[PDB]
Formats: sequence, C-alpha cells, structure tokens
Amino acid sequence: AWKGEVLANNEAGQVTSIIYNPGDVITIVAAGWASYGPTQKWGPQGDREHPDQGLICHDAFCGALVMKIGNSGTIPVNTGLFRWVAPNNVQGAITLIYNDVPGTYGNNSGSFSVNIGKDQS
Amino acid sequence: AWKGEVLANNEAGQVTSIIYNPGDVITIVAAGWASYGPTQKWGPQGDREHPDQGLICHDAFCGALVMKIGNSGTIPVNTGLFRWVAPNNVQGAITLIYNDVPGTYGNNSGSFSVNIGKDQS
Amino acid sequence: AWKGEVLANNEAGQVTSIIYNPGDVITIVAAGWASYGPTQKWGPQGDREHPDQGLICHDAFCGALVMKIGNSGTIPVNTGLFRWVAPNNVQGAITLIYNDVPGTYGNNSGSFSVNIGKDQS
Amino acid sequence: AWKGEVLANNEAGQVTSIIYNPGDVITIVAAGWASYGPTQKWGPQGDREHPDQGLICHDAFCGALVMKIGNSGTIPVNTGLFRWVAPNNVQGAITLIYNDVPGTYGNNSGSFSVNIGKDQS
Ligand SMILES: C=C(c1ccc(OC)cc1)c1ccc(S[C@@H]2O[C@H](CO)[C@H](O)[C@H](O)[C@H]2O)cc1
Ligand SMILES: C=C(c1ccc(OC)cc1)c1ccc(S[C@@H]2O[C@H](CO)[C@H](O)[C@H](O)[C@H]2O)cc1
Ligand SMILES: [Ca+2]
Ligand SMILES: [Ca+2]
Ligand SMILES: [Ca+2]
Ligand SMILES: [Ca+2]
Repeated sequence: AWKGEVLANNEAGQVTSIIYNPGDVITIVAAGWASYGPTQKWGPQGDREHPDQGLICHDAFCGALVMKIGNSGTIPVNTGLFRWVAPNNVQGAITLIYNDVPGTYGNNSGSFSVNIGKDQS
Repeated sequence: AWKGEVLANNEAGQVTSIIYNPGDVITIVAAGWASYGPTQKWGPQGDREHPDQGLICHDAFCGALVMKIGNSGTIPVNTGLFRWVAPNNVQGAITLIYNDVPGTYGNNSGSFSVNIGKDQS
Repeated sequence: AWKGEVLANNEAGQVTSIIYNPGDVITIVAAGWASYGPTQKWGPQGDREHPDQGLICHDAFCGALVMKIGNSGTIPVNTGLFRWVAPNNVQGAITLIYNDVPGTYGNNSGSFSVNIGKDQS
Repeated sequence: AWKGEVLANNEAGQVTSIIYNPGDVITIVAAGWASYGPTQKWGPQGDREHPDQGLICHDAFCGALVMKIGNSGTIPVNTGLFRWVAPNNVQGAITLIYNDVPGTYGNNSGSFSVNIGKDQS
C-alpha cells in the first residue's frame, strides 16, 4: 500500500509507488483541505460552485483529486475509489494530481492525505 | 460489502448490513453533497468554518459523516476509513449518520453515497 | 446632521441626534462590515443567503442596517435612504439597529459607519 | 439630481446627468446586488475576500461601485458618499462603473440602483 500527501500547488502531481497492472483492484481514500487560489479551502471533491476554466480533468470539479495511471488521461478520484478496476487498457505508476487549470498552480494552498492499496482479486 | 445512501435529514442514521466484529478490518469510502440547513452543500468532511453548536460528534465538523458501531458513541468517518480496526471494545451493526445538532435534522438536504467492506485480516 | 458608528453587537441600537419631525426629508449613507456570528462579514444589506430565524426586521436580511423612529416598528435602511420621508404619524429620535435575532447579539462583531442629514424641504 | 441603474456588465460605465463643478457638494446612495462572474452576488462594497487581479480601481474591492468625474481616475463610491467634495482640478460629468478587470465584464450580472444629488453649499 502507499500513504502520502499530494500538494495542491504540485502541477506535475505526486508519483506513488503503486503500479496499476491489468486486473488489479484498488481502493483509494483521500482526505484534507486545499484551495486553487481563494482563501477558502475545499475537500477532495473540490468546489461544486466554480466553473471549469480549462481544468486538467473535465469530469471533476476544480480542486478535486484526480489521477493518472502511466501515460493515461486524467481519471477522477475525489474522496476515493472503492475496489476499483480500470475500465480501459491503462497500466503504470499512479500519479495523484490536484485538479486545476494548467499554469495556475502557483497560488494553490494545502494538500490531501491519500491512502492507496491493492485489494484481493 | 454494503453500498447505500445516508440522507442528511435522517436523525436516527442509516443502518447497514455490516456487523463490525473483533479484529475486523474495514474500508469505507463516502462521497456526495449535503447540507445541515444552508442552501450551500458540503462533502463528507462537512463545513470547516461552522462552529460546533452541540453536534452528535465533537471530533468532526457539522455536516461530516460519522458512524456508530452497535451501542457505541459516534466515530468520525469523513471521506472514509482505510483498512481501519476499531481501537476499543466496539461491536455490532454499523449505522452511518450525518453530523448535526440533535433535533435540527428536519431542514437538512442531500445525502452521501457510502461503500463499506471488510478487508483481509 | 449626525455621524457615528452602529455596533453589530448593540441589541438596543445606536441612538442618533436626529429627531424626525413631520415633513422632514432625510438622507442616510451607511458603510462597513459586520457579522451576526459567522466568520464572514457582510455590508449594510446583510446576508441575502441566510433565512429569517426571528429577525427584528422581517423586511431586510439578517445583518442589514435598520432603524426605528420614536414609536415605530423597524424600517429597513440597508446602504441608506435618499431624500426620504417617513410614513404618516412616524416621528421622534432615530435609533439605528443591526438586524438580528433577539438574544443572539453577543456573538456579533464589526460595525457600520452611518451619516444622517436633513434635506431641504 | 440623478437616479438610475448601473449594470455590472457595462464596462464603459453609466453616464449620469450630474456635472461636478468646482465647490459642489454631492451625496450618492447606492444599493443592490451584482456579480463579477461567480454564482454569489455582492452589494456595492463588492467582495472583500477576492484579490485584485487587475481592477479598474485598486482602492475598492472587486464588484464595488466606483466613479469617474470628467478626466479623473477611478474614485471609490461603495455604498455612497455623504456631502462629499472632489479633489482639486476634478470636474465634469460623473460616470458610475462596476469595479472589475477590463475585458471580463461579459460574465457579470445584476446592477446597482444609484441616486446622486447636489447638496447646499
Ligand atoms: C448565526 C449563526 C452563527 C454562526 C456562527 C457562530 O459562531 C461562529 C454563531 C452563530 C448560524 C447561522 C446559520 C446556522 S445554520 C443551522 O446550523 C445548525 C447546526 O449548527 C442546525 O443544523 C440548523 O438546523 C441550521 O439551520 C447556524 C448558526
Ligand atoms: C471572476 C471569476 C469567475 C468566477 C466564475 C465565473 O463564471 C461562473 C466567471 C468568472 C473567478 C474568480 C476567482 C477565481 S480563482 C482562480 O481559479 C482558477 C481556476 O478556475 C485558477 O486556479 C487561479 O489560480 C485562481 O486564482 C477564478 C475565477
Ligand atoms: Ca490556482
Ligand atoms: Ca440542520
Ligand atoms: Ca447573532
Ligand atoms: Ca467579470
């Protein structure tokens, strides 16, 4: 399993030691408080009131937790994924990323604490 | 495993089919949007800005997800618990409850979607 | 003319030196930031999102500026009134009041700066 | 005297019938709700939580009411000005403007109701 922190201001994302392989079932739990710039903070589902101004992930709110698996596009994580299997041919290290507009990560604040494990399969 | 919804306006809480026994390891993932009265909604960590005016759980914000195990006191869940073991002698059905002040659940709105499973042990 | 400060925690209200007499025309300008309890602050129009939970003035938002003129009920002031005449039979000293629920003024803070003058008539 | 509406999406501003002449004393009262983009609305003091990202007036919040008088730079109005005199060499038609970032007025909404009069002098 992996446990660690993902900073909201980390545009490249936080690489984990989890390599997602074909058939793996994973569970992710995310917690904490972060901002994409405002003095307010939001949890891992982000800000449901804020429009999408060009986010790295269009299927999650600004300020949500998302991930990439190897060379994949972004995949929503939000609060977490329960005994999840990847629906397509994605493989490789999981990187956790804060959902914001590229180039705008420098004013971000806070972090999420994340746990990832592989479940029985 | 159990998957279901917990309404924010449900003062008694949502009973699950998970019976927590000694030594069990459980994982919980919670998602969604709810309110303790305001037109705004918050995720399963609740409203970090709102004071505790007498909540059922003093160790989580107003609007957070909490639980009881059998006859226990409230236990914070928030976004979830990863491969969690109960630290004391608690046993029995898990009930999920929205964290609000007793008697004030009638103006609540929304719900959380929750998954609970027992992990390998 | 009168200028002074209306404290949000002043339940009885701020008496002014203005005695409203029949036929008088008055102008009020109010400015500043105050709270009825929450960490946020609002201007003299108060909080348009907050329901009326027993306000002293049901025709203005919580945290708005209101007034009484001698024997009157509360009258909304908000940001002010321009060359305003009172209703029939309304006369006497103007008192300015923060619009909130009686008995809850103890957790209020901030204040409004207010000017009142009598206009030509 | 002048009364009218200042649209938040009106980048050039709302011209008034008031010509500010040397030695004039004026009173302005402004009221209402507007937005510079977000779902929320703010009064004529604007949004005290939002940083200045290139406002036309750096001495008022985003979403505040401001003015120009003939050749002047922007001057804060907020909720209004009581028996106010202009700085040296400031004269001409008063234009009222919603304080926002140039080129972003297209996603604004709402308006302020404004009265201006000349006072005795
Ligand atoms: C004036 C304040 C307030 C806020 C903060 C304060 O101290 C920081 C003091 C007073 C205020 C405003 C709105 C609500 S909603 C309010 O929340 C309650 C729990 O706390 C109940 O769920 C109730 O059903 C709900 O309507 C509750 C309190
Ligand atoms: C005027 C509006 C706005 C809001 C809603 C709108 O449509 C509903 C239009 C404009 C506004 C206000 C604050 C921010 S913070 C803003 O968010 C960005 C992502 O969207 C970046 O993370 C940036 O670093 C941050 O400062 C962004 C936009
Ligand atoms: Ca940002
Ligand atoms: Ca409630
Ligand atoms: Ca109060
Ligand atoms: Ca704008």
